[PDB]
Amino acid sequence: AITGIFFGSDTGNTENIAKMIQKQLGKDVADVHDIAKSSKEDLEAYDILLLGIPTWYYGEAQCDWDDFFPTLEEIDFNGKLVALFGCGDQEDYAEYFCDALGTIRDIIEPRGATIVGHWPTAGYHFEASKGLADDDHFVGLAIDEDRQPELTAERVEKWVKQISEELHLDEILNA
Amino acid sequence: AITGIFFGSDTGNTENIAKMIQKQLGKDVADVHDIAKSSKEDLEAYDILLLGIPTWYYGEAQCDWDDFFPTLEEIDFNGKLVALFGCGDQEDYAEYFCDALGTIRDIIEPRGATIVGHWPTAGYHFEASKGLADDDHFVGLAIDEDRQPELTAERVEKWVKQISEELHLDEILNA
Ligand SMILES: Cc1cc2nc3c(=O)[nH]c(=O)nc-3n(C[C@H](O)[C@H](O)[C@H](O)COP(=O)(O)O)c2cc1C
Ligand SMILES: Cc1cc2nc3c(=O)[nH]c(=O)nc-3n(C[C@H](O)[C@H](O)[C@H](O)COP(=O)(O)O)c2cc1C
Ligand SMILES: [Ca+2]
Ligand SMILES: [Ca+2]
Ligand SMILES: [Ca+2]
Ligand SMILES: [Ca+2]
Ligand SMILES: [Cl-]
Ligand SMILES: [Cl-]
Ligand code: NA
Ligand code: NA
Ligand code: NA
Ligand code: NA
Repeated sequence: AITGIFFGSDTGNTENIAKMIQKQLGKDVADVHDIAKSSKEDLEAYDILLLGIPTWYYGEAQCDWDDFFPTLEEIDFNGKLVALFGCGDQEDYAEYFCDALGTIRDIIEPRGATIVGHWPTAGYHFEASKGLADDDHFVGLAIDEDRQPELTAERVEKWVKQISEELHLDEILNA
Repeated sequence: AITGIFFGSDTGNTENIAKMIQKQLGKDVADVHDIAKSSKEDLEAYDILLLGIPTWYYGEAQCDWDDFFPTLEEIDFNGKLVALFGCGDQEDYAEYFCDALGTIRDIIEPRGATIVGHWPTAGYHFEASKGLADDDHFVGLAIDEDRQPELTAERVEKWVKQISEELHLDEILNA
């Protein structure tokens, strides 16, 4: 498949988003992988990567992703298209809201990743986040199953539609 | 007092150890501070520091210490003597046992700290630790209240006695 979805998850929320995204892109278009069982080679096997990472323990990367970080740093993302997604709690962790999105961005961006999927901070109620691209945009899709679960369906659909356009899955696959 | 004990604690175990140490050394020899309520100056004020830090979320520094790290990195430890102590769970986190001891050591040692208080790994059963000083010594006192609470009383007493000798408290005060 042209797209490789790699995720990390402790309670299943980001695991579910990864599967919602694949279901929307079609399993023929996207492969789903748990970073916990993944290799450096798995990521290098795709030129379009969708990385899902929730934030835990006050601004930390999900443990499995944290374990993989030294390996991710060895990869060259120059020539690769990457979109980011992850979950967080904007009420209990208002000052660490989806920080991991910025942490992983800090790894793949300097290494060449062409990132697509920036998402507006509008509609969210948080105080601080390391996962911002600019003043009013997260660097990727921020999902909150604890405080705004009612908005997940709508959020995933538009973001997937959005990144398909930015990735041009229309042309790459058939045009 | 000449000795400043700075601890960070989530469930109070490291706080407990900090108080045992102060009590054994005597309040007139050591002060106790919670890192979450301390400033850069609070630490700089001492030439003998005992830093207590438990390891959480798979090898991560206790959240308050983690928040303080940037500040800790801008402290000159040249001329200061330091001892490290902390808690961990060697069974549920055998691959990350007391990793935070190594993490804080990695910050202070390059910044000139003279570390005392290395502790033998004998009697502990874990798979990996970033808190090692060498093959068979942790860089500081490792306490396990979850799996080896029956060893805590003696471990602390012996370690306090050890660093007292290493620090030369018998002389430093009036000899
Ligand atoms: C102990 C704990 C700490 C958390 N820390 C953070 C945090 O620092 N920042 C954040 O945005 N959300 C935080 N969260 C919320 C989680 O990221 C959220 O529940 C998410 O949906 C988990 O995704 P997962 O199932 O993929 O692991 C934390 C959750 C718990 C229970
Ligand atoms: C969810 C969780 C994660 C933990 N992660 C680690 C770890 O990575 N390494 C370790 O040695 N101990 C780990 N522990 C054990 C704690 O460090 C230990 O219980 C310690 O006594 C807590 O000290 P505190 O009370 O000062 O915060 C963890 C405990 C829990 C509940
Ligand atoms: Ca943190
Ligand atoms: Ca609501
Ligand atoms: Ca970790
Ligand atoms: Ca006890
Ligand atoms: Cl992190
Ligand atoms: Cl850390
Ligand atoms: Na694999
Ligand atoms: Na491929
Ligand atoms: Na951190
Ligand atoms: Na880490």
